[PDB]
Amino acid sequence: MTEYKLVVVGAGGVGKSALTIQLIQNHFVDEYDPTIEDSYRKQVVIDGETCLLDILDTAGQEEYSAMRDQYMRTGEGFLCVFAINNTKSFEDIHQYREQIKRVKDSDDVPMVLVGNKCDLAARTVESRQAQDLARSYGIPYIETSAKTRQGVEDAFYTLVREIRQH
Amino acid sequence: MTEYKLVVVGAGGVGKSALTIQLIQNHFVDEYDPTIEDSYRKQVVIDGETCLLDILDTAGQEEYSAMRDQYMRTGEGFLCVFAINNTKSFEDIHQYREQIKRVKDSDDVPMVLVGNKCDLAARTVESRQAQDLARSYGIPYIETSAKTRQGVEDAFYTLVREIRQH
Ligand SMILES: Nc1nc2c(ncn2[C@@H]2O[C@H](COP(=O)(O)OP(=O)(O)NP(=O)(O)O)[C@@H](O)[C@H]2O)c(=O)[nH]1
Ligand SMILES: Nc1nc2c(ncn2[C@@H]2O[C@H](COP(=O)(O)OP(=O)(O)NP(=O)(O)O)[C@@H](O)[C@H]2O)c(=O)[nH]1
Ligand SMILES: [Mg+2]
Ligand SMILES: [Mg+2]
Repeated sequence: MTEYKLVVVGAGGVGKSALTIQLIQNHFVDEYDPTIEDSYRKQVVIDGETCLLDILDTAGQEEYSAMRDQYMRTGEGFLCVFAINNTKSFEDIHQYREQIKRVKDSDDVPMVLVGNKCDLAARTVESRQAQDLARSYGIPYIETSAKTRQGVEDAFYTLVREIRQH
Repeated sequence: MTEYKLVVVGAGGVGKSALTIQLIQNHFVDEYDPTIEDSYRKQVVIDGETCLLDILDTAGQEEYSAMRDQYMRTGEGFLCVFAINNTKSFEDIHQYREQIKRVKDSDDVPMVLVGNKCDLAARTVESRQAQDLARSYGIPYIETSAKTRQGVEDAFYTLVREIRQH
């Protein structure tokens, strides 16, 4: 069957693991548990197509650095995740974007910009500024909450549809 | 606030009204009630943007004909709906597509192809053939059921994101 190799990237603590576990296992994890590298494989049906989601959940820390090159080369699409209450994670998106473009030798890679933790009232990144950034990259912007499950299937399925139209 | 002028088109009986009422009023209508023309206006928040959805629900019958030109000219994005158990509704998509391109003087209009009634086991249009058609148009393909609410928010919100990136 068709397999889609998705990679979730972004700064430490933005909720990359919580979004992936909400999608795969249907629950919100709320504890401190830094990722090294986890993969999840799940057979699903998306718009009637039977497929397998092979998802790589990555570390937010640069002990990795050029160690990111390997997984970026094999990833077909990327969720670029920041937290709406963390301005530094939003500014860090530019560095993941440029690294992915450089390892894949391409200016248009299937990618979705995801603003997570949208359940929080202490917002520091306005949706309008993230939407402007996404518009300049030519990619979709989706807001999510791994805590309420808002936007979670939407972010992953929009990324599968982006790979489909590449 | 930002307003998005969406138009739902497709052959008679494919579920254009049932998809729109599931989104606006949260229930599945199951009765015979042919549309002449209905509009629905709803303030919503999509990816943190406060906006108003102005949705026009149209007639599946050609007593309309060139009477479609007016609403197609004012629509910013279109959901093109067929039913997965009705082959003629699928083939009719080409005629709505070409009319919209002709009235808007454009080869790329914000549009989503929606295969509705995906809860039914008596399928006559394979997802793969609809996905191929959507790929040739350069637009997203989404399967929906107004009966279970699967895919309903996804189809309308993907169309708002398509207007956003035009
Ligand atoms: N309120 C709220 N908290 C969230 C959300 N997503 C994640 N969190 C919380 O934020 C913390 C970090 O989440 P985690 O998934 O571990 O982040 P990560 O990006 O995977 N971290 P790392 O890069 O080190 O692997 C946890 O306490 C988690 O519960 C969300 O949508 N809402
Ligand atoms: N099982 C199933 N039936 C559906 C679905 N959507 C619509 N229907 C049914 O199909 C019939 C027609 O739906 P309706 O919304 O009136 O279609 P329409 O496209 O709006 N017709 P018209 O163009 O004449 O205005 C109704 O009996 C409705 O309940 C669906 O997803 N699943
Ligand atoms: Mg993690
Ligand atoms: Mg109707």
